[PDB]
Amino acid sequence: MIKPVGSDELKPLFVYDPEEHHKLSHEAESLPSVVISSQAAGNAVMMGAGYFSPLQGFMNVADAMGAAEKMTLSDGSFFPVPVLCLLENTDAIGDAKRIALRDPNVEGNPVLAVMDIEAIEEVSDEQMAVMTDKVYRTTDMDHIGVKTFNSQGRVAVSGPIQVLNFSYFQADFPDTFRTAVEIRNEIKEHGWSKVVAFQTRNPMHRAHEELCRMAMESLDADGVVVHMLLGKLKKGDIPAPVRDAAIRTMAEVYFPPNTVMVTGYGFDMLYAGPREAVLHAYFRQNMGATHFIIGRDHAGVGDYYGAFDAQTIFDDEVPEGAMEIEIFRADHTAYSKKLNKIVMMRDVPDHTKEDFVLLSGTKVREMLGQGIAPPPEFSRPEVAKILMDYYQSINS
Amino acid sequence: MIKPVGSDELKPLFVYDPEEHHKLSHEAESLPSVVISSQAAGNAVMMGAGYFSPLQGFMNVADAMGAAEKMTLSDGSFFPVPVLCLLENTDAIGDAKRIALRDPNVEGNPVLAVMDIEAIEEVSDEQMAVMTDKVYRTTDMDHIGVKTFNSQGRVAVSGPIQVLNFSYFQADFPDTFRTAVEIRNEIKEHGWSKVVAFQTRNPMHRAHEELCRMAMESLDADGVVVHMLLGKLKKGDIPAPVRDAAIRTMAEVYFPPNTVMVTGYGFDMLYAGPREAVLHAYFRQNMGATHFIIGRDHAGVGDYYGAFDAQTIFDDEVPEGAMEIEIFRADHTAYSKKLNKIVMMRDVPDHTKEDFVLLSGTKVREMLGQGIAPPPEFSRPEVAKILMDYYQSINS
Ligand SMILES: [Br-]
Ligand SMILES: [Br-]
Ligand SMILES: [Br-]
Ligand SMILES: [Br-]
Ligand SMILES: [Br-]
Ligand SMILES: [Br-]
Ligand SMILES: [Br-]
Ligand SMILES: [Br-]
Ligand SMILES: [Br-]
Ligand SMILES: [Br-]
Ligand SMILES: [Br-]
Ligand SMILES: [Br-]
Ligand SMILES: [Br-]
Ligand SMILES: [Br-]
Ligand SMILES: [Br-]
Ligand SMILES: [Br-]
Repeated sequence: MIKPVGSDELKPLFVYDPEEHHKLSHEAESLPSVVISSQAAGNAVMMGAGYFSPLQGFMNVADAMGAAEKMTLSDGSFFPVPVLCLLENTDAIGDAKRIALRDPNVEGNPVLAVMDIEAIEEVSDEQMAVMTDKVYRTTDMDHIGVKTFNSQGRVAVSGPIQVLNFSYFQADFPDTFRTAVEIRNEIKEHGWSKVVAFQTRNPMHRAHEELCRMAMESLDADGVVVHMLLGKLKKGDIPAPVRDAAIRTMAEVYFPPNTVMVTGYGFDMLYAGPREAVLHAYFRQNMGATHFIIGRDHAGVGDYYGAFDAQTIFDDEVPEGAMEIEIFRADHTAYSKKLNKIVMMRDVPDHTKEDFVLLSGTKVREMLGQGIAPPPEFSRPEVAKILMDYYQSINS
Repeated sequence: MIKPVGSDELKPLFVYDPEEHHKLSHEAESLPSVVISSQAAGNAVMMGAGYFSPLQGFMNVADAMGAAEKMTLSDGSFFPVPVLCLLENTDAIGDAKRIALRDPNVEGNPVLAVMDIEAIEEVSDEQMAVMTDKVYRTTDMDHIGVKTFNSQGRVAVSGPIQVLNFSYFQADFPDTFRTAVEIRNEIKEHGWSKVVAFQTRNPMHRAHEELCRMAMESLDADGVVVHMLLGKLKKGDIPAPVRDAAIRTMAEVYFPPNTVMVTGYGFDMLYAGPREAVLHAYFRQNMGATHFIIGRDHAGVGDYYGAFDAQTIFDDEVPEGAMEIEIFRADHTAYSKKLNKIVMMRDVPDHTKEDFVLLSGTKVREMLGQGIAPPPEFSRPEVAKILMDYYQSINS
């Protein structure tokens, strides 16, 4: 199968041996502890699940600066963004060098990981500014990711960690959450070799369903892994049970036998656009995908990034040979009146404007919300049923 | 796909809606609570995961007696064994009717479920005796399952429950544990229709590998679900990481593409032989299997059960039309010298004794433990490597 990034085998930090796991959980409860930031917690879950292989724990400032400035760590390995554990201070742990990291996102603040501290460093303004500007391509505090990065304090605690659980990401979504280790196992169980990954948080209307099918056909891929970013419900969001059902129904009814897996992972989105797209490729390679779809304004927010910047970063900023996964560059889809099917407009240079009909995901959901079925070119009835059954229970 | 037992859709008791899940977890921490038995905890996990669908919670004595005497509940539905929550007393909860059930198997005794108590009953000796004799077919306290059943107290607390997590079964085995809901989803993702399930706790040597392949061929099944019983490590047991690796390697190297899923579930084994075999068929139907393998002395212990009693119970004790799943009746395998392959001896009535070569799973493991490779007819090198690499790390 495709190799992991930077090693031959994945190096997850979750304690898979049950005896050692119980031992550590027991020791952890007696250790000095600190509640880390939601960002640091998601970083730990990704390392515990194998997504950030082969990282062994939280980076010191030299490695974080290297990831930010050159996507290169102090050992010369490739990694695209800093993976830090920033705190306001170290009051909570004083001089202890072995501590428990507690989860800010689960009531009671349970232990999430055990850490051996190798250094405690104060990040300077200059350094924080380089890490912010290089990753987010702006230092504007109105960019939510920039604000989040800069609202955790300046004390960087670095060293190796062992992870005890996958926070609320597995607890709340037991059927969807997967480690990179298990997605590789499932890809093999399916007998797939080339596999294209697609990230989504929204239910998939026909447009993204067709994008996945087009990419699978043009790449001659054996299957698609829909890899949902799992997280806390925000105002206006569609509840996961509904979103999950909508995507599973699309897979079950419209995809050929043995071509789609529906899964999820836990991390806090950076909204960093291009650099986050490189991170997305990195952990999709670790989970076993040979190809990853990146469309317009991938992982973006606001007006900070150019439409195709998250594709071109792979041509002009990612070091040569960094990864083995390939990018499938997507673009807007539409119904072609000439071909009577959904296409990416860029793939049919002979068409005219009047030859296409477009309906955005946003407009589709707006109609669904009013109990109106969009045209079949844009909405599958079985999927629409699920979403309208939901919307009518709250919009009536 | 095959329907669930007793309903058209599964009715798991896990709280899948995250908002309601957080609400209940929060309420639970303020409720009067009690640490239930390991048996009651496993019963709750099975109900939370959909395996015991459509049960809505713990049975009262009338339903438990009906399951024991006639595999039939007070509403006429089929269920083969009592699903009780027995306590020594109700001191811990007094007169509260809404309580939290805490887990005896996770340090700290975290909340596992919330329960609305509908009745509290004292089970009489006569009733305990009928439930023991009918399920275990012995009242001998030297039968470990009989002892366990009779060592939880006599106060039966009944009523509906909502389940908050899957105990240590998911926490310790995040990649293997599955709910019945997700195994159905994965079976569909694989595009399988007929599916044969096989339970094991031991790594699978060539004998059981070949049994699964024979059953898949004779049933024209699309795939096999290896469904491991997950649990705490006991003296002499092979650690799960090793066992899991041995089985995944067998699947990856020796099974055809897209024909095997490796999964697990959490429950405490009853060692009830025949009646437990009926329970195994019940929850395998709920997870989506159309066929379940039952070999000699399935789920037995000691000398309590006849070799094929766990097969014949389906002919003479299980009510007509109870379930839709079918049983694949297995028997001893051996290498046939005449056919130069592994066969079930019962399938080739023309052979003589000298025509077979047998090597038990126990003898295979004994050799592996000494660093000796059994013959290829009994041991796959890649699987043996995994097990010998393990044994040499502890037997040298
Ligand atoms: Br690996
Ligand atoms: Br944060
Ligand atoms: Br889920
Ligand atoms: Br290939
Ligand atoms: Br997304
Ligand atoms: Br949600
Ligand atoms: Br796009
Ligand atoms: Br839709
Ligand atoms: Br169902
Ligand atoms: Br027990
Ligand atoms: Br696991
Ligand atoms: Br069929
Ligand atoms: Br077993
Ligand atoms: Br173990
Ligand atoms: Br057998
Ligand atoms: Br073996």
